[PDB]
Amino acid sequence: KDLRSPICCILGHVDTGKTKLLDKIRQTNVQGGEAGGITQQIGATYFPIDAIKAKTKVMAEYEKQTFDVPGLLVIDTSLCNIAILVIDIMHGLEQQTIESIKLLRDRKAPFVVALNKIDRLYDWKAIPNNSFRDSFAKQSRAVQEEFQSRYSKIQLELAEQGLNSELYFQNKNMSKYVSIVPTSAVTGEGVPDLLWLLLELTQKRMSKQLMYLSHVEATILEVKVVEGFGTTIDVILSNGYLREGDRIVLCGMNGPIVTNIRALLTPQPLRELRLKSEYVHHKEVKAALGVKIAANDLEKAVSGSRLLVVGPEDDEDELMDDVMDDLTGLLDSVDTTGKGVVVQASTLGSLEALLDFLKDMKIPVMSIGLGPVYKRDVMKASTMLEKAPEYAVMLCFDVKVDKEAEQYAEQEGIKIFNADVIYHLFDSFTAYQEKLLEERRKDFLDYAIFPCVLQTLQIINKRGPMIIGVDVLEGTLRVGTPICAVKTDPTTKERQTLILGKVISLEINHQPVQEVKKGQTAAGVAVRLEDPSGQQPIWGRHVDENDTLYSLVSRRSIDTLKDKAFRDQVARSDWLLLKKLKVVFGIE
Repeated sequence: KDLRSPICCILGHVDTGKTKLLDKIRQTNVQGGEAGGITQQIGATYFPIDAIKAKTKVMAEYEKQTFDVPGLLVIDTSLCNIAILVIDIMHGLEQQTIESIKLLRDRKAPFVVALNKIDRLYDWKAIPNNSFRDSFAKQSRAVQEEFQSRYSKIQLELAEQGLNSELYFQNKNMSKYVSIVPTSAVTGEGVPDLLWLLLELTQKRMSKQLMYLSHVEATILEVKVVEGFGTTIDVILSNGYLREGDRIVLCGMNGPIVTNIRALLTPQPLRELRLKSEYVHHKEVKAALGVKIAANDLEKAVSGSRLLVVGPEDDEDELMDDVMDDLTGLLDSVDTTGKGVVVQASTLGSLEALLDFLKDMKIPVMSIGLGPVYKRDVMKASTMLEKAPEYAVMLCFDVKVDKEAEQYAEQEGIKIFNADVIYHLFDSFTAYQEKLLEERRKDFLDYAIFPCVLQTLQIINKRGPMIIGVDVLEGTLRVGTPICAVKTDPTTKERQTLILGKVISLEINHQPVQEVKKGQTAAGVAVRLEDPSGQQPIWGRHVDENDTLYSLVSRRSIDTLKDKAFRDQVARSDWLLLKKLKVVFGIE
């Protein structure tokens, strides 16, 4: 079959040696020879299949060699056919590695582990650019022992993340279990193994996805101003052809963009000057490669967008909506019932990450946007100055705030969070959010109410103190929880809350307990109530066995649960139950 080059994406923190590794992978030098024609493309490194043959020849000692693809495309960092996750063998799994994993697990992206820094093993004797198994067999038992120890431990850490993993040459299910390749960015050892392994995971196992199509599949990786071309887009082309003159369609920061390709540019191999970039122009390019596109009207292009070519039979305005679906999807996250915070980002990826980060922090999003922040955008935020000032906030990632807009912001006191790095923004905002919750909380007697719904099985003591036997229908019942009924006053047709009091104590089979959840018991729970402020409703007269009871929850009580010390212990079911109780209590 006719296949294009597999696209590989490499992830890791700088500290793992990730960038050193990539640079080692690129170099021309190998054992007795040179790897020829490795080219820097736009936002990617291209390895022609012959360069790959040269870099993996040493692998002929351990494996059958086949070459069914034209080459291999690597992106530094699902458009990726395969991801390479670099882990430091001397550190093991760290927090960021855990995050990259969940990310890959969520997106169903296949990946391999590069177990980097084996040169740091004590007494390691390097053979430059060798295969792993060859150098390894030449090492002392001490070196071998240290490797086994640190490797076996990382294997267990990966198992903790729900990943079954194995050294690649011992992997009995390469399509399921994660293959581990030991490497060294310093010596080049294991690089032949990694490249070999990437072919073995793509050529046949993913050939269907590598089948060269005529239909254009392209993705904008970066939006960049270039001397002489104005604003260009760096794209990865994964299927089809791009040609000068092609009418392209992409997502912009103010709706779809239609234009025509003016130039198709790749780096000039040998530049006369170090600060004057220039490019080879091409009439056409074939998947798969990284290529820069020049064209009018790209000034508002957004990184992360798909790029489509309007064909003969294709409708233009139809394809314009198609490319807006990715953002449209992200719009589904915004608050429909009123408003929350304003979010602005540089790319579709960074926006999705911010939304997701705000989602699990349970912070509502009023509005979303891409690119530079203007007066208009901060003016959207000013509509929260009256309602909830806690959300008179903008969360910006990697975007310029206009001078006018910045000046308006402190004129009206709107908080602007902005960062070039995702984590600093994430942390600095979580920092500010953690200040606000400490300030506000000291206003009511009980901080954080957990949600529950209760069915009264029997009244145990009518009053002084009211003690009720119940069945926990939903959620979790706790000591300190204020319990109530909700009943409609016939005279006014108004729904009223009838507070019975706060749980002093809980007993199951006459043995005390600190909390009871749905399913814990089937014997009933005796609930001892402390009187409330003002008159306790009278059993029979005001409240009886046919009334469903609820944790009394409030806007305030809900915000409190969004503190770090509660957020982790609130099951998903309890958040869902809280949403229902809002309707019971009339909380917007």
